[PDB]
Amino acid sequence: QITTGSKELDKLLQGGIETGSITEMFGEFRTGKTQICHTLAVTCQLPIDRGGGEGKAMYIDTEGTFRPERLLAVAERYGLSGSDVLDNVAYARAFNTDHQTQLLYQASAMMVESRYALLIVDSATALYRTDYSGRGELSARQMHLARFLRMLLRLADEFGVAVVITNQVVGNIIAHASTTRLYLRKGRGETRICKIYDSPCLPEAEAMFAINADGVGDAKD
Amino acid sequence: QITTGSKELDKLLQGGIETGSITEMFGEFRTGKTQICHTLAVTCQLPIDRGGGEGKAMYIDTEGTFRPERLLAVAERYGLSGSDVLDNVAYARAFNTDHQTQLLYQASAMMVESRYALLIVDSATALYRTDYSGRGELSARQMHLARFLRMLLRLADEFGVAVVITNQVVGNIIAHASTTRLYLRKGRGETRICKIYDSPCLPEAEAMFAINADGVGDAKD
Amino acid sequence: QITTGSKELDKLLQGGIETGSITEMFGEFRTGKTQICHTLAVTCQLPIDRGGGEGKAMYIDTEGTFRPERLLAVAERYGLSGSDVLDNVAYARAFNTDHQTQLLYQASAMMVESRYALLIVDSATALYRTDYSGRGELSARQMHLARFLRMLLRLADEFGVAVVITNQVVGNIIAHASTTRLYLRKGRGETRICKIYDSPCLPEAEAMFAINADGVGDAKD
DNA sequence: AACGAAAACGGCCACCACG
DNA sequence: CGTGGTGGCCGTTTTCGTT
Repeated sequence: QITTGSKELDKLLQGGIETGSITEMFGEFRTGKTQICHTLAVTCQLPIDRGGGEGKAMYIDTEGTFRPERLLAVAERYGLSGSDVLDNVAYARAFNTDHQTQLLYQASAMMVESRYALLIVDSATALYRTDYSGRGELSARQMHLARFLRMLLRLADEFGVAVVITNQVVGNIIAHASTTRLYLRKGRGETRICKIYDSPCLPEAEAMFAINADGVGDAKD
Repeated sequence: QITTGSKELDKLLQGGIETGSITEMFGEFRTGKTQICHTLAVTCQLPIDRGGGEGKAMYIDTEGTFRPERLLAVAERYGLSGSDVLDNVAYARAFNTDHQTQLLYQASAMMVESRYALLIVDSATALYRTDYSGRGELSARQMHLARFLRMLLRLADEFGVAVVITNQVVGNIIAHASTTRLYLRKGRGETRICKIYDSPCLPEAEAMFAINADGVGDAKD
Repeated sequence: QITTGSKELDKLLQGGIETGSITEMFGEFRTGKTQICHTLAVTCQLPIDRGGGEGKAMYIDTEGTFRPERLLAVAERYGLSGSDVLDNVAYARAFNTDHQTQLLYQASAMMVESRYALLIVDSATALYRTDYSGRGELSARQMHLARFLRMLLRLADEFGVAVVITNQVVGNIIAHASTTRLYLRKGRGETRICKIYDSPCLPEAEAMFAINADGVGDAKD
C-alpha cells in the first residue's frame, strides 16, 4: 500500500493504494488531482515501512502541469533526496492520444530493467477530447481509450505497480476496469474533500485533506 | 518575475509574472489588456534587478491595436532605448486562427536563436469568434484553441518565457491550462480595477491601477 | 486642432479635432452629423490661428446629402470665398462598399500633391448595411470595414489629416480604432445635444449646440 | 391523369431569461 | 452557469392547378 501522505486519506483507503491495480480519481479542475500525483511520485520511493513502494516513479503528462519543484518539496517533507527523487522519476509529455499510447511501448520495456511502483497519467482524458473533437469519431477515441486502459491493466499485472490516471469532469468503460473511484471536490481555500464513490471493499465515505506547499497532507483546521 | 510596472499589481502578483507559465487576463473591452501588453513588451527587456527578464518581446496581434509609440513611451518611462525596444520586439498580425497558430511555427524556431522573455497574443479569442461563427463548427475552433494553448505551454516550458494572451468578454479549457486568471474592469476615467479570480498560490484579491501615457502604472488619486 | 465652429463643442474637445486621428460621431438620424461635416469641410480651410488646418477638404458621400450651398454658407459665415471653398473640396459619391474603399486609392495618391486637413465619409456604415444585407455575409462586411478603418488610420498617419466618419444608429471594432466617440441626440427644434462617450483624454461630458443656416454653431437660447 | 409548385405544419436548433 | 422554454426557420408533405 503506497501512502498517499494524507493520514485521513490513508485511513479512507485502509492504508493506501493497492499496487497492481488502477485507482481513478475523478473531480473538478483545481481539486488537487495533479498535486496528489506529484506527492505520490515521491512517496512511492519511500520505504515500504513508511508507506512507500521502494520504487521509481513514472509521470506521463498531457497538460503541462509537471513541476519537479513540487517533487523536491515532497521529498524534503518526508526527508528524501530531491535530486534522487528527480533521478527516480522519468517524465514525458504526450502530444496526442496516439503518442500517449505509444509512450506505453517505451514504458513497458523500460519498466523491466528497473523497479517502479507508480505510473502517473495526468489529464488522461483531456487528449481524447482535444484530439477527437468530432461526433462521428467518438467510437475511435473510445476504442483507443479502451486499448489504453487494457494496456494499463496489463502493465499493472506485469510489474505490480500502481496505475494512477486523472480525469477532468467539466467514460463508463473505466468503471469495471478501475478498482477504486474517488470523487474530489473543492472546499474553499486550499482544503479539498475526497469521497469514495465505488469500491467493492472500501465503504462509500469521505475524508478531508489539504494541499500544502510541502505536501498533499491532512487538513489542519 | 517580470515587473508589470504597476507596483500595486506587482504586489498583487507577489512581484510579477512567473516566466514559463501562461497568465490569462480576462476583462471587458477598454479595460487596458492591450495597454498592459504594450507596457510588458518593454519592461521584459528591463534588467532582472529592475523586474525584467532581460529578453526580447514577441507581439502577435489580431486586432490592429499594436502601437510602437506606446512601446517608445514605456521605454522612455523606464529609461530604455525606444529604438532598441522596437528592435527587440518582433511583430506580426494574424489574419485567422490557422494563421495565428501557423505563426507559432516561425516563433518556435526564431525563439531558439535569441533569448525572449514575453509572448503576447492580443485578442487571442477574437479570431475564433470571427472565423468560426457557426454553431456546428464550435468543436473545430475549440480543438484549434486547445492545440494553440498546448503549443503555448510547450513554448513556455521550452524557452522559460511568459505567455500572455488577451480575451474579450462581451473557454473553460483555459482554466486548467492558465495558472493565474485576472479579471479586469473599468473604473471611470482611465483608472482600472484588477482582481484575481483564481490562483492556487495567489489570494483572491484586488488592486487599483491606472493607464498613463508613459505606462501601465499605479493609481495616483 | 480644427475648429468645430461651435465654441461649446470646441471647449468640449479642448479646442477641436486632433489632426492625424479618427474621430467618430455616432447618433440618431437628423442629429446633425452631416451638418457638422459640411461646416468642418469649410472650417478646415481656415487659418490655423482661426482654428483651421489651412488645408483642402475631402467629402466622400454615400447618402446624397452633399450640399455645396451649405459649404458656401459656412464660408460666408467665417468670411471665406465660397468659390475657393468649393475649389478646395473634392467630392465623390460611393456607390457601394467596394467603391467606397476603392475611392481611397485615388484619395491616397491625390492627397500627396496637395495639402489636405479633413477627410469626410458620410453614412460610412450605411453601405455595409445596404450592400451586405444577409447574415452569412456579415463577416465579409466586417472584414471590409476593418480594412477600410485601417486604411483611414494609415492615411491619417501619412498626411496628418483629420478623419471623420458618420454612423447611423437606428461596430465594436471602431472603438479601439476611433480615438474620440461623440454621441449626438436631438433637442427639439434645431438644437442638438452632444456627449462624449469615450475619450482617454477628454472627460465624459456634454455640450449643447445648434444647427443654423450659416453654420454648426453654438446654442443661443 | 400526371407533374410541378406553393403553402402549411411540424420539428429542431438557438437564444434568452430565470433560478 | 446551467437548464428550460419559446420563437423562428427550414424541410417535407399534401393539395390544387395546369398542361
